[PDB]
Amino acid sequence: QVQLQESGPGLVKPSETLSLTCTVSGGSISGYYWNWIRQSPGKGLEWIGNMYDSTGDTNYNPSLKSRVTLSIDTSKNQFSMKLNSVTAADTAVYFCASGSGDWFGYFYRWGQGVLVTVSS
Amino acid sequence: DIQMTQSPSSLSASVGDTVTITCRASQSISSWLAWYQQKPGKAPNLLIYKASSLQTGVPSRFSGSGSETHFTLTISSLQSEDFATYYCQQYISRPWTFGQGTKVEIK
Amino acid sequence: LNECVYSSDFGGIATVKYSASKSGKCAVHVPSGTATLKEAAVELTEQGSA
Repeated sequence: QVQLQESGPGLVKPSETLSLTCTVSGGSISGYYWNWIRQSPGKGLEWIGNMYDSTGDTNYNPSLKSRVTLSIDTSKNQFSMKLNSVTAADTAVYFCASGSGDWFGYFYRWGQGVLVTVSS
Repeated sequence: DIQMTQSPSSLSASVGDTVTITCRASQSISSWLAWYQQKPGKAPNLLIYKASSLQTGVPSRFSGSGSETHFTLTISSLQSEDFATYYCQQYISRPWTFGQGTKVEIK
Repeated sequence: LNECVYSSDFGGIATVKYSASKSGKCAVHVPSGTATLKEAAVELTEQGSA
């Protein structure tokens, strides 16, 4: 049904802002929730937050809320993540999927993930 | 948040073995629990949704059960392509959370 | 121009915020007699400042 693709991997400097975009193809973003999840290599999955497609409301992981912004771009059928003041603890593979929950099938599509390395 | 406790964290098994992975939620989540499979260098893959529904394209050797706070993922007879990390996840009570993962390695 | 001192020596400083396609090194110049640069090339890291 739905395919998701994260923007490309690369470096972010400590204290600066990590920015990622997820482009949805073969489907619209006019339903469901749209989510970011990260995985520090070797370790587990951490949910970052979600944006609800129909009304645009956001919910964030409490441990990240102060630094995270999610948004939806209807004109490109994309949604995005902004993560401020990164440190090396934010190095991870970032996935973009329909997490949280949907009104008919969510988290059934997981972006292949993109590696963000926080480095000087 | 709802804390998901997966058990065991690590498991050693052989092709043909019956494998059981358990997931405990810090509060009741009714039947709203999903199971994912993840291989190194790859994205997770949905196996089971809403505690017992097998996702299409997933082999029937995978089955899920449980309700409330206790859940089980069973792999009836482990296949070579089944060696991976498995995660439970609940979409319930602010917010949605994953278990720590179960790594299934070759004995 | 984060700093400018009209002087015989290189009293002028300017920051360029860049968004590069790939990190590495490349040259810098001024096609005019208005300003003469001390350095020939600069190193770039994805998007940042030089």
